[PDB]
Amino acid sequence: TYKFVNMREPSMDMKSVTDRAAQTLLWTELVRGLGMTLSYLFREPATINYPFEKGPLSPRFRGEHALRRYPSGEERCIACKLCEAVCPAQAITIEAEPRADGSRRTTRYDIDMTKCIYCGFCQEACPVDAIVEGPNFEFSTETHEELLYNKEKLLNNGDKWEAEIAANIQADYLYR
Amino acid sequence: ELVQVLRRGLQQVSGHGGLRGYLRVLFRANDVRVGTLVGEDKYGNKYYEDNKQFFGRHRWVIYTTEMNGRDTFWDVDGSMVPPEWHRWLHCMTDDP
Amino acid sequence: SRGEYVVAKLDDLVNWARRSSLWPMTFGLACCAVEMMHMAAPRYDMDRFGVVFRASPRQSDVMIVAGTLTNKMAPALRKVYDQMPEPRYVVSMGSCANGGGYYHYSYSVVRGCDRIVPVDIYVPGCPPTAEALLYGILQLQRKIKREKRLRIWYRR
Amino acid sequence: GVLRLVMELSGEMVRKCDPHIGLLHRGTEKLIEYKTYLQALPYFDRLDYVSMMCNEQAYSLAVEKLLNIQPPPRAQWIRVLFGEITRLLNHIMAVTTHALDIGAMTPFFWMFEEREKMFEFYERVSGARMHAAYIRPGGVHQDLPLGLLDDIYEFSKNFSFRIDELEEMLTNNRIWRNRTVDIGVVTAEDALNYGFSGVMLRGSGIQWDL
Amino acid sequence: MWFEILPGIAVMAACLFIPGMATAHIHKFTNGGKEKRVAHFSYQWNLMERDRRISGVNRYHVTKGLENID
Amino acid sequence: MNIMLTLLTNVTLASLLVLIAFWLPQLNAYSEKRLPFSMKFFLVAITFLLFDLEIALLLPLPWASQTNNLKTMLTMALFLLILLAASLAYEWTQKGLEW
Amino acid sequence: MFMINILSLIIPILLAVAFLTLVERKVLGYMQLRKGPNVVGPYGLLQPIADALKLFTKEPLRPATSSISMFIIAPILALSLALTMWVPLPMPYPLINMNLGVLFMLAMSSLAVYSILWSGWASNSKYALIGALRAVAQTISYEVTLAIILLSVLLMNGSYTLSTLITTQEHIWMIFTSWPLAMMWFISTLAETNRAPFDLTAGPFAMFFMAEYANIIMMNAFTAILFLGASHDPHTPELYTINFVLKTLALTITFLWIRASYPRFRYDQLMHLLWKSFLPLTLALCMWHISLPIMTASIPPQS
Ligand SMILES: CCCCCCCCCCCCCCCCC[C@@H](O)O[C@H](CO[C@H](O)CCCCCCCCCCCCCCC)COP(=O)(O)OCC[N+](C)(C)C
Ligand SMILES: CCCCCCCC/C=C\CCCCCCCC(=O)O[C@H](COC(=O)CCCCCCC/C=C/CCCCCCCC)COP(=O)(O)OCCN
Ligand code: SF4
Ligand code: SF4
Ligand code: SF4
Repeated sequence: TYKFVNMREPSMDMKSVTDRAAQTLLWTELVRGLGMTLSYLFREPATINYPFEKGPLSPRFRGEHALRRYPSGEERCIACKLCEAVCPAQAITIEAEPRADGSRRTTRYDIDMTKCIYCGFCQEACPVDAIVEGPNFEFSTETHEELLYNKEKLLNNGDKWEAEIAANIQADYLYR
Repeated sequence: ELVQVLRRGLQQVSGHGGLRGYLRVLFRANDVRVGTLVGEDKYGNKYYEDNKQFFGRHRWVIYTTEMNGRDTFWDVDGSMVPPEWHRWLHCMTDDP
Repeated sequence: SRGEYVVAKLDDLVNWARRSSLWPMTFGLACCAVEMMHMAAPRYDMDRFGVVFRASPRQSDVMIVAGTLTNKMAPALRKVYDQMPEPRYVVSMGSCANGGGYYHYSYSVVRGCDRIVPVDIYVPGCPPTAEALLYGILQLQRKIKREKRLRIWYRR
Repeated sequence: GVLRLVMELSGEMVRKCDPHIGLLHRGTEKLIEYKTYLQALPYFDRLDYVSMMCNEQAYSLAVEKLLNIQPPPRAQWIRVLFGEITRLLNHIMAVTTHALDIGAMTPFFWMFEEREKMFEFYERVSGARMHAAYIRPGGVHQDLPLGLLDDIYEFSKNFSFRIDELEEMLTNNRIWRNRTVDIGVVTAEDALNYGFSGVMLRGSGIQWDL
Repeated sequence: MWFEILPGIAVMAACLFIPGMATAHIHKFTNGGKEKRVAHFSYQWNLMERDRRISGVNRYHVTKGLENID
Repeated sequence: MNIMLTLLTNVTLASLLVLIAFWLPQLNAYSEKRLPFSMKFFLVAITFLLFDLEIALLLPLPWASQTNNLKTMLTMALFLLILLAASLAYEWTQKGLEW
Repeated sequence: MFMINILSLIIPILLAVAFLTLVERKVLGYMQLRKGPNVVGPYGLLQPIADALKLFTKEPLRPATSSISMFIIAPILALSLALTMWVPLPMPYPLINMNLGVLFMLAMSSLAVYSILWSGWASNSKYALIGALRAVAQTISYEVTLAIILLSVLLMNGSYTLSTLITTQEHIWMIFTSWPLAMMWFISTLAETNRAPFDLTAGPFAMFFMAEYANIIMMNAFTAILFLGASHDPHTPELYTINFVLKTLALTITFLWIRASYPRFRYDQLMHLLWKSFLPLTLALCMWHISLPIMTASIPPQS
């Protein structure tokens, strides 16, 4: 099934010709456009009052990264390097070794936020929910070097945002 | 008609604690709307809602004038909101 | 004394004037330009902050690099930056402009726009939301407010 | 976007027009060879940024064809629904920007509000507004939020009035017609032999739609 | 809403109020409370010069009535 | 005298404003680092000049309407406008208004 | 107290054109389902002051090879003409009462094109020179029909004095006697100031902007005086001032409305518009308005 968009033929009787001439000489459609713009002027704008008002988000939103830990206070990351293997941008660097108590923990965990494409593959490849992409998005920076996160920065991000991150995970983990 | 809207403007002036509060809110947030206070923050931020506004304008925060170490009567930013009020304010959840 | 008071107040006035009217010219290289046009959309309304839409290069205060800067394009961006009058600021938007991003290991991509021009604000994201770019613009405004030129001139 | 255009004119008329491209050549096809299929999926979001979901669907269909598998019916229905949403998004951007270049510039804002609403839909379904990476080569990444379909219906029941406002501002305007009528006329044979597709075919009367 | 455009417009109006009004008041102040005399066609100028000569204070706007007929 | 003073004040205000605009940002130290000849433009300029001359001829019309020779004045004014229309028609028909 | 009158005519005009930018921004924003500037100042009022201060503190890009003389001269001529064109306007009493006020207005408007010519020439760019040539051609083409329409309308007034336009329109507006000439005059004034849909084209830039906006406000005031005749009672001129200012504001807001409503023409399209639709009708209506007072025995008094 197909439709014709511009296959009309104007009527050539005197009344229609006079109507077209009146449109030409009196600019009727121009006043129609003016009137529509005028009507648009008299309605409420759609502008929100940032930063005092914020745009709507969802639990699935992917923002700044964070490293979580168990309720006992022990970090969830076990240096399985799955997030590093799946990272499309090669933005994750991990080095590990046995801890003093023999635990399998990382000694280096860097994320280059100028390489990251914020796809969320790392947080869906993680089997222990250690690395997540939090809901923070207002972390602009004045220098390049501060966008090169290391393990301390990501752990601090997790400790900073744990409440909201855990609430979002609780809200959205049944869809995963 | 006109009388009702001017009366509502007068109530908006009254509801911010007088002329001083009206001017303070107008020069601090460029908005003079009044809504039910939803929450108070341990850093001083106040969180209000108004469900009769359209989506995106139904929730807002008046920032505190003094955060950890800096005066914040003028220099405010969105990174000041604590994570729980950050969740409520961004409409990720319906519960303060 | 009054001598430093005068220059302090003049600094406050000049900084307020400069940051209260920022006229940006945007390099809409790639998909981050779409988020720029959404920050210019009715919901966020950059114009309401005094930040006009699509200023001319000869009358622009801030340059927004929103996209991937390729080797074929770097000279043009540097020329446009050099044509800009002073004081001039550069905002780097998105991973592609910040550090190359998804195309960092490429033969035809400049690994960050800061190899070509100095950058004042880095806006992270792929792409940053319109709210994120607005936050970056307001942070640049705060950075401009912090600066002090007549005072430096006076104590030198 | 970004473009260099070297053209020779004889007064007002355009005599020759040679476009130079490669200013946004990132070398995506060589980078894809170093990634797995899942790792190579997000590049297609960045290929045609105006309509991100459509690009991924094409790649997913190719990979599914090569894998000899098929997605479940619900995944296919979700993919078609979001493809039509992305077509709406693409068309709004294309028509408004074109009008903006001519100089109309009001429908740009009028319709970018709706574009923001569709970006909200994208974010709710995936967490990303533009580079969603929602459509995978086995289906989709995740099931929809419990309240998404009702909001999509609420949005789509008011869009016809927005299109009507756009048409009222543009369709019958004599300036718009004089700017657009009889410009870039292409014959059906030339359109077919030059490799055209989409509206560029259907505008010449060729009845074709994949 | 739309009435937020009214303030600036008001200011603009006030500015456009100043010139013409000012002229009027000045024309009242420099002409003894009357409109500035319009002198085209060189006959009105002759009348103004005659008034200036017969005023006794070299001001055309000082009108002399029947009280000066003696 | 009044008009000359007004023009002098206008020029002085513009000159002072331009001088301060050019010299306020000059006191602070900074980095401080063809042939085509389209004919249709000349033709439209010449057509404008000729129509301007005929407008100059048409200008005394408001005073021309009080002459007691109303028939002759009306005939001459209509003749001048008819000649203007004829010039426009000749330029139109001979492809003088094209691009 | 003549200098005080000159200053009270000049400074308020500059303030009005400074805040017309704010008015235009807010009007366009609200016609675009958004707002204008509302952050700087209580209602965005302090935006023009910030704009001016930022512009006057920004490094000026002298071409470093062009003619500095003309680079400085062009804004001087533009702004001087823009301020000069305001003096004959009766609101209701003109600052300078000219016998031929209309002709002086026309002469200043004709002078206004040397600024465009010199700026394009001193740009030291072939592309900018081409643009300046197109702008000058459009300007002269439309002032032709401006002058013809102006004389056709003034044939009903009896002289070139603008003060007599108030007496002519004591009972009825001039819009009713000739609305087609009024529509053509409005479009020609749009094309005169390079406003949409005819907008095909630091310090000195700001001064050029001030000249253009002053020209816009002046043209709208001239239209209001010429075609919308307010009533002037000699014992309270503030009523006429109020009415005239309101009409001028309405016309300027109509300019903003038209800019926000339509796309722009091509160069050849507006050239053809003028030379093939306005000029023939303008000539025909000039003949009609020459004939009409003689046919109906309604010749205006003054001679
Ligand atoms: C008459 C002669 C003219 C000659 C030239 C003079 C220039 C014109 C004079 C008028 C200047 C207008 C100044 C008004 C600025 C006040 C703005 C105020 O609100 O700023 C606040 C206060 O900040 C600063 O303290 C204000 C500094 C302004 C200048 C300080 C005093 C300078 C007076 C010196 C004048 C003498 C001039 C002599 C040489 C010309 C901070 O707001 P801001 O951060 O933006 O925005 C935050 C947005 N929020 C609130 C919504 C979240
Ligand atoms: C019985 C004796 C009567 C005496 C004679 C009276 C006859 C009156 C009847 C006819 C007169 C009507 C003429 C009025 C002007 C006509 C000009 C015209 O029609 O030109 C149009 C074009 O005009 C325009 O398009 C101009 C539009 C400019 C864009 C801005 C829109 C403006 C509308 C907003 C409102 C205008 C307000 C006007 C009045 C303001 C007063 C202050 C034709 O061009 P095209 O359609 O492209 O076709 C030509 C090729 N064949
Ligand atoms: S979000 Fe994607 S690109 Fe960023 S670190 Fe995780 S896997 Fe790598
Ligand atoms: S996938 Fe999780 S547990 Fe494995 S290395 Fe990454 S953060 Fe650690
Ligand atoms: S920064 Fe991210 S969103 Fe922007 S163009 Fe590059 S890949 Fe696309």
